[PDB]
Amino acid sequence: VVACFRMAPLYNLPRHRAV
Amino acid sequence: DDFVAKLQDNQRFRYNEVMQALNMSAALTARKTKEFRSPPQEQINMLLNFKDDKSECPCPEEIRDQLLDFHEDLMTHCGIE
Repeated sequence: VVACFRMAPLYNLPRHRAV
Repeated sequence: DDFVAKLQDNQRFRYNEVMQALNMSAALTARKTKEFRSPPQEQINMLLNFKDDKSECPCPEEIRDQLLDFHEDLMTHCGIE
């Protein structure tokens, strides 16, 4: 269930994508 | 650049304590982790909804204040006052 919980992490997103 | 950096750091924090606290209450974790479960666009939208006093956003007050100050500086620069 950890993987399904962790899908789409906006902290693991690179900086420019988050910006 | 710095606003999103602080937002990402605080969301790292919140998620880390939620994960280290999931054991003491497994039921709450299912509802609490929907933020991290959502697609990144929805995550940004929901984490950026602290406008007005509805304040459903799970955002630290300092991070809210930074954007609430930039958004009024921008309005002053745009002549919306």
